[PDB]
Amino acid sequence: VRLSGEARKQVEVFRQNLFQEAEEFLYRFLPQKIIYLNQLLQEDSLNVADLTSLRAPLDIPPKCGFLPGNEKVLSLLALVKPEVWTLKEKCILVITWIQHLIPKIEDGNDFGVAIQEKVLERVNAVKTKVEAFQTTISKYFSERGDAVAKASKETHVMDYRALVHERDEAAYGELRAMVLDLRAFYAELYHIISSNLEKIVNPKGEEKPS
Amino acid sequence: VRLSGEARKQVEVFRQNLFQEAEEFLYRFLPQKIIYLNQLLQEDSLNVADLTSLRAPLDIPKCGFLPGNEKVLSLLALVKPEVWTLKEKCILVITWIQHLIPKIEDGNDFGVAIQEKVLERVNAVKTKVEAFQTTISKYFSERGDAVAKASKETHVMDYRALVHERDEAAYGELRAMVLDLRAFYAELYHIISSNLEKIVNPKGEEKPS
Amino acid sequence: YDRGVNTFSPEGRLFQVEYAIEAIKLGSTAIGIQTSEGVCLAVEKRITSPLMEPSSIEKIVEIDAHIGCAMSGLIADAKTLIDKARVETQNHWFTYNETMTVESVTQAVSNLALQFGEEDADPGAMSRPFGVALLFGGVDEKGPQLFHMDPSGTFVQCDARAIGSASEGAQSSLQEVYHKSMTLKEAIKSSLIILKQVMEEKLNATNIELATVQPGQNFHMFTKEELEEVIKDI
Amino acid sequence: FDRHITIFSPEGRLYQVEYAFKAINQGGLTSVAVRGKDCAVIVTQKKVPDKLLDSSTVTHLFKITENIGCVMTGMTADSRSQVQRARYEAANWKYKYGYEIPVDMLCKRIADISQVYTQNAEMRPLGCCMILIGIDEEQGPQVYKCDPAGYYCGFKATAAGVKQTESTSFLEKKVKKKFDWTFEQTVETAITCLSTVLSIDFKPSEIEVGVVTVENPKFRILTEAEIDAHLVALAE
Amino acid sequence: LRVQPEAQAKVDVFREDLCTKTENLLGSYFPKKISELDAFLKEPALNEANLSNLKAPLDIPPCGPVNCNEKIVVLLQRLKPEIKDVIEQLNLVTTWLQLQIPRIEDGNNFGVAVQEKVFELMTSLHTKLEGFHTQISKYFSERGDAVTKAAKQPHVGDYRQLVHELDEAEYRDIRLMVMEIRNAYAVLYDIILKNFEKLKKPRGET
Amino acid sequence: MAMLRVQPEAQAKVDVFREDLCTKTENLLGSYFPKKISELDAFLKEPALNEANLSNLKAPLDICGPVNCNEKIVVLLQRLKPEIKDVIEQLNLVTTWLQLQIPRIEDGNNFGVAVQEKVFELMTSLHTKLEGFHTQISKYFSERGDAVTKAAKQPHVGDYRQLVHELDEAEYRDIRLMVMEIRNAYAVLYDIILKNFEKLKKPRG
Amino acid sequence: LRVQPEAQAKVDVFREDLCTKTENLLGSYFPKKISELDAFLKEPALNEANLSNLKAPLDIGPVNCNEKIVVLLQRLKPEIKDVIEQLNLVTTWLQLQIPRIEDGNNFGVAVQEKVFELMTSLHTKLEGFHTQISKYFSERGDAVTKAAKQPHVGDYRQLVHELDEAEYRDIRLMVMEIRNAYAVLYDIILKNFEKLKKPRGETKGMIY
Amino acid sequence: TGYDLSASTFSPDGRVFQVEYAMKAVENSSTAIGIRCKDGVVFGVEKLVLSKLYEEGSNKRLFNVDRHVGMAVAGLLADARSLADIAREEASNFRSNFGYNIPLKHLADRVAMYVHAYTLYSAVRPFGCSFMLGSYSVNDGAQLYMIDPSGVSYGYWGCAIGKARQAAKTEIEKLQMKEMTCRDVVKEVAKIIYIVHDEVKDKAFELELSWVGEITNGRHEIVPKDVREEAEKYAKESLK
Amino acid sequence: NQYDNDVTVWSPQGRIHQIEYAMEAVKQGSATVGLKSKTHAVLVALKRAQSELAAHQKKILHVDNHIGISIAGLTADARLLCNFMRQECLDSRFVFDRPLPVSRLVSLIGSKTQIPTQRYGRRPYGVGLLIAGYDDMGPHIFQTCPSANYFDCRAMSIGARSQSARTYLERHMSEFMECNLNELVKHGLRALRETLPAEQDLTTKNVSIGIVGKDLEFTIYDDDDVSPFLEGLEE
Repeated sequence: VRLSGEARKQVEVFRQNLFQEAEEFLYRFLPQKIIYLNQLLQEDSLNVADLTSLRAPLDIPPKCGFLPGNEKVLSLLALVKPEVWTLKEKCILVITWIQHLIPKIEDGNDFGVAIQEKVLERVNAVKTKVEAFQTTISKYFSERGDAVAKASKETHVMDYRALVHERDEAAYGELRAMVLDLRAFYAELYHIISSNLEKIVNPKGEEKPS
Repeated sequence: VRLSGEARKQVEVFRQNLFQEAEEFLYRFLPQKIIYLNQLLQEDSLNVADLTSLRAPLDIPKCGFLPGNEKVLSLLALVKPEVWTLKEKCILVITWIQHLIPKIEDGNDFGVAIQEKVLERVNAVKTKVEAFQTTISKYFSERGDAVAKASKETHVMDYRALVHERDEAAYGELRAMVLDLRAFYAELYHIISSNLEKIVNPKGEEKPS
Repeated sequence: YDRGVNTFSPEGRLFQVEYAIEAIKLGSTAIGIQTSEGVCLAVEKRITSPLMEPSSIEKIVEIDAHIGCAMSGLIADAKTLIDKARVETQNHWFTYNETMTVESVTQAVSNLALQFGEEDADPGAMSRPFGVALLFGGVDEKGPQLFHMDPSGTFVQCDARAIGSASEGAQSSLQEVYHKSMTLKEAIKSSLIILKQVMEEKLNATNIELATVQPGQNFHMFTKEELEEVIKDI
Repeated sequence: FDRHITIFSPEGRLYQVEYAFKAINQGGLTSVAVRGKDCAVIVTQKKVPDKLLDSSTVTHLFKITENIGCVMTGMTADSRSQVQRARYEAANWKYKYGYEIPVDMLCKRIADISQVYTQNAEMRPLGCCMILIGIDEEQGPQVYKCDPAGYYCGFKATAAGVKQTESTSFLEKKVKKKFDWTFEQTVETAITCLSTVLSIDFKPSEIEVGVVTVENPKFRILTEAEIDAHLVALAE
Repeated sequence: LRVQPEAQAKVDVFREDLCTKTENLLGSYFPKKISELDAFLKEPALNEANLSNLKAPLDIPPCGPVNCNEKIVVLLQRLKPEIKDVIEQLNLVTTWLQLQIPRIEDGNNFGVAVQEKVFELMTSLHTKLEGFHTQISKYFSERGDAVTKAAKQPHVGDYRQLVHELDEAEYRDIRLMVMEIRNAYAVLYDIILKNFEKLKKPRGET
Repeated sequence: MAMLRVQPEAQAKVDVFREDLCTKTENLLGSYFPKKISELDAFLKEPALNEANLSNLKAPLDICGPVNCNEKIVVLLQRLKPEIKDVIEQLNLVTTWLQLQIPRIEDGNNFGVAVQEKVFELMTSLHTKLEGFHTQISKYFSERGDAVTKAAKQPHVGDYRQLVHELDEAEYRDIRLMVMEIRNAYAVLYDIILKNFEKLKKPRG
Repeated sequence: LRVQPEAQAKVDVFREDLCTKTENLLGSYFPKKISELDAFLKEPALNEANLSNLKAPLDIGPVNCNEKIVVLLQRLKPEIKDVIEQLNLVTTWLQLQIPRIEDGNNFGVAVQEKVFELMTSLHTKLEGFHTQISKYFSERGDAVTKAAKQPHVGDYRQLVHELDEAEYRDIRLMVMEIRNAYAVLYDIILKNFEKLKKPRGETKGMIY
Repeated sequence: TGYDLSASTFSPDGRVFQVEYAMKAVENSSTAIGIRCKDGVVFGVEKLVLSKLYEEGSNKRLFNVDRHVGMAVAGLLADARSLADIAREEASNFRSNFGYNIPLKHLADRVAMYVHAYTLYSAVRPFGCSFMLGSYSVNDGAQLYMIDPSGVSYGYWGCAIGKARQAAKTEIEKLQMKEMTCRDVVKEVAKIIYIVHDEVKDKAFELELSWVGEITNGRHEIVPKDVREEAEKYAKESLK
Repeated sequence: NQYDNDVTVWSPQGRIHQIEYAMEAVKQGSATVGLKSKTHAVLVALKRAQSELAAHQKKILHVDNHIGISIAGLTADARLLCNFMRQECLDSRFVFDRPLPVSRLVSLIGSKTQIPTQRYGRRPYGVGLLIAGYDDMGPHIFQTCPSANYFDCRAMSIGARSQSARTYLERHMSEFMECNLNELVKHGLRALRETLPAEQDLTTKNVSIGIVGKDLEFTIYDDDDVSPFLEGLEE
């Protein structure tokens, strides 16, 4: 097509800038972000064994007392949720960094192509699990909206209105498993990329005596 | 297995009736129904160019009776029997081709693969015919629930504006269905007639063994 | 496996031969040198264990008094080619009573390399190309001559050509240091500097082998005397 | 896999050989032959697609030797190949045993050549069936038909082509009546066969009729002028 | 079986009429509509930078009747027959192509897969064209439900901006539908004109 | 260069249109898009998208007066509208231009047509994301008013205000990631075009 | 990229920690944990033959369910969360043992992927077990509410009695599913471990 | 299906696709025609001009097999040049054995044996060119046969091969070619090629004619430049 | 797809893709040009070096006194035909004591090229050959193809970026016949200008030529005599 002299050079500078920006991420920050969530999971807040006091007991006898959210779980996601969304932002640039290294398209010498495809496939697989958590993160907050409202509305059944507290113990047990995989996401994607850094950054022979 | 002489006759009469029906399907039913809908498309009933006058605006209130669209309700008397008929006839075609399946062999099976491709093309038509049955029951459910919803809501008028769109969308679909049904009659004709050699006789039985 | 040896690619390349030149990137780094005063060839032995004797393994052998050798990649593929190369070299003197020129040496090797084939031939024919990168130097009445050869089978007169794993950055480095009339001793200097830089192991008399050819001095294999001198005279 | 080359099918069939049987059938020409008491007649379909084509340049009746005629049905590519190979045999027979090759051994040697095509996977069967005629001093008229599979047997009345199924039925109807065998009246039976199947009434140039007799062991081709005489004048 | 020449004569004339229509439809009707749809995408009535006419100043008791947006519906008045034209005419092209499918036999039957790619796109086009009439319906329903919920909950002002967003969401969809209609005529006639040599003769000539 | 009677006059009309498709898109692919790539990456570095502290996004619910929409949410959506609107328009024009660049399909396996589908596969995945982005925009205010309505039904439930608070935090981060997909929409597509530009045609040989 | 003997080694320590856990789990935790569920299923509370007594009678406020069945749900719930934790630890360990991507000698990589795919069946089922338990609360709570809404139909009381047995039935199923989640997984790891932890590599060709 | 992957594999409909593709390869070749009459057999060939850089007479499609036998080819050119030497060595071995020129019926039959021999195996491929073999002798007269990729001999009063075929064959049927004489055949052969080829893809061409018959004294000979241009001027009357 | 495996398989359009890709490999390498007048013929070969340290490859192969050839394609594939072509020319003077005609040699070389094609297992020659020669009828320029086709040309340019070169040759073809040996080299070298980009154009180092003539046997020039041939010409 028609390639503008100024417009193309603006991208070529940004092609190298976003390429060097991910190198700073792939080298310094990934080994650091692996051990940050480790100290986050080793926090005794997520490691509490007894879930009886971890729930949010509702006072259900309308002037019935105001029922707030769970400040324990909300404080846990206050640390976890920004790291879940930040991880996805880090992977998108890696997806761009992988798609920026797509070699010149040819029929042969696809060995460097298959390496990048398998890595990009596993990054997209982890990215799917991250946004799947982000759905369940926002879903449980919608679960609390229907559970607390229906429990406070029905005063005849004295059991199920107490049984909605089991979702509080459910979210805590699932959160600890979600933050457990959240830590592995940096570790798994690092081992995949770092070990294969040989031909990923250079998926070309470019030795052709012909 | 073991069976009596009447058992073969009950099947043979079914084989003869379904064969004569399939023969009258291709050379009688199909050429008659192709021109039948073609006359309905050229008929001024389905040929109306103005879709704005075909709408049936209803008042928004001893409340007065609110009828449906006189045009759509009258044209569905043409559309609905043609949808049920084609579905019933394709089943007789699907079944009659299944009886033509030769004794299954593990080789030289391409004669069976031809019949398999024909069944898949008829199943694609049968699926679209079942979708037409939903469209017929859709206009009655969509217009019915909304007009009363537009009746109970006097604040929001644009419900009737969608009701005006149900009239135009129906007549657009009422003509599109019979246009596709006539196309289905034409598709079933060209596929069966050109493939009639391998449908009835998939295996020449030239095996010297 | 779902492909042939002679099958052409949509880009006009051979599947077989392309991987040949692709296979030689795992060989040992070696560099040839052509100087106005003679020809110099060096090769890395690449010994994988002290029990393995570096003296028995020889990647530079003497065909004629003028011509040396070089080896990379699979060693036995070169030995197969050098055997017939030494036979036709003596077949030259057996007829014309003279030493074979460096050009006629590569012409015989280029013919043996081009014969690669499978069907419509005898079982005594080589089916697949060699993974060796060849460097044939020598000095005759025409003067010093150094030729380069790859699995394709071509031979071209060149001052210096790098082979092996480091041939990528070495060949560009040999261009920069070598120029004009630079002689033998000055060539060994820049040779051992570039080789020691690219290889993992440090320079040693037993880790590499070096030999030169001169107009007045025929092919002379450097013993522990000459090898230990040039490594400390670098 | 078994449907491509020649290997044993799980049911015991050979698809490469059977697809050849459809290749003879693919040629679009129907051939019939009847063995009479004193004679053996061959009648095949002679097709002339364009008027620019010539008659004597395209013929389905070939001569293996003087006393043996040959007719071919299939893709003509395989037709000329067997006839040259058969003439390399029939002639070789006289160089060794010193007499005209019998129809028995000629069909046996040609079959053995075709049997190697099926046994050896390097080669392929040939897409033309061969019907060989002739006469011997003992069994009289001889009529054999060799398939590309290598099988051959004495056929009182044989047929080939697209109409072979309908042709065999009418050949049975004539023999079922114990039809009296005479020379020219049998020639009618082979011609009337193809005439009743296609419901055409062919022109003299649309058929090719060979003949062999006890009086004339040398193979002959019926003249198209004599064909017109026994088409129009005798349809009865 | 014994063929019926009366049934053959009827259907053959029917497809010859489709071939006669296809000639004037593709080589004439489409280019005249493409230039008309291209000028309609450039018309200020459709392409507009200032959406201020799409505002929904919710006034929320018996209240009063709430009408639809005049700029959208009048723009829909032209849009709906343009969608009706591309649905019906591409169905005629589909019917013509389904009748161009050759007979079945194994001799060199390849290259006909080009036809399979032709209606593979029109299959995806008919799916988008079906959702266009549905999206127009979803606008009147969702806008009416948001105003109804607004009348039920005057204390929630989120529905005021919600109806405003629905007004701009449908309007942006209106222009994107015309872009798909122009591309429906353009890409279809483009693919046919390129492949027409082997589309009319799938098996070539015997 | 043809046989049938198809009208050359209207054929010249669609030619000029297809010539306009070729000329304009070449200015879109190699000029407009790389100009937007520089504007999109800088639009991400703008404090509008990239911000560390989202505590400024709250749920001003009084649950009795009207409950309006969060200001910074509406402002950022109004800034997001021109971006999603433009990228859907541009990728639809390139899709048609790609169909025009697809040569006449006759026979054989050409390595050209193979990745031409992959280029279409890239835009196809982009179209699905963009249709979902616009779909989420209508769902933001739809579920917002429904959550406030449920708060009016049960004023004693504080989970609704917290849910609206947590949704606004997710709405912001989605918008930032939507533009990152809009940037990757032009960037990845513009790169692949520059990677192999010779594969889309087989002539001038 | 460069080499960072400190920060990059902290990642290797994280792998060596999981490798130390994996060997400690197989030799100590798993054999004991699998046996604890055996005695858990042999518990007489889960062996109850007659479920007609566990049906919770509804008074038609005086509304309650069977407390013994809820305790059985409270006993099984931690065991469901324990296997999910052990399932994620092995899934992470299998991913960190994946060598570099190469065309040749990739059979062992496919073996590690084959065992890795066997975990996907457990990821879905274990989450569906706990979600199904929480769904029983809404089904039994609404069945009583619908009976308390219209005081006519008596089938809702029979529906609760059915869901009382429906929970207990699925408990005994899940307990067997949890025990098979540890036991089968522990066998699969031992079936592919010893010499196939490093299937290829560390062998080479003596030359090149 | 994989049934077309080899010539040794038969189609389930009983066809050979590889040989059929060789006939389709001839359909890519330029149009060539030939006609026989009482005086002799007349040849013609359409010679396409790819570029001006070609010398006059280059890309010659007229091959001389033997003294009394000429040949014109349509298809892959090198496949014809390779078989041309095979036919020349074959006719040479005939005279070296039996001591006279091989007749056209004998030569076209032995060449067809070599053509069909390559269609039989899987280790070779059929010829991608269909050619015509003319001859003239006082013992026989004008004779014309045609060989195809399947290696079958077809005699023709007139015939056409190459890309455009059926259209040129019908034009030959519209006029009896046996009564006319070689002097008047080159007029019609030139007029047909002008009608056959129009300018769509290809740009320009030239007429390549060949003579065998009584006018050539029973020897294969190319058309002279003076008479060729004279017959073309008479053919330009239809163009103007 | 499945039709690209070998030469024997024909495409449904009647084309051998291996022969097609054989012509593609010729376009993958150095572009050579040659032309003939009524008297002298010149072969201009473009020598290319992989790097600056390595010297330029030899694109010219001396055949006989009256015959010479330039190679464009896969390098070593021409060595087999070289030693064969040289052996055939020697056998001509060994028996007939006469130089083999130029048109007769190429006809024999085209035969050896075509034989391995149809036979499965033998790779077709993937190098193009531009051969020139002189005889009693004057000089001749014969261009060949891996398909074994060979033509007769006044001037021909093959290889990569030969488009603009051929366009230059067509317009100036009328001069190529009437120019003398000096002007043949000039316009012959300026034709090589179009085969390379606008940065690196031509030098006497990387460009070698050869000529054959009436009384002049085929000779090869590289640098020394080529310097006055190039200089003195406007481009």
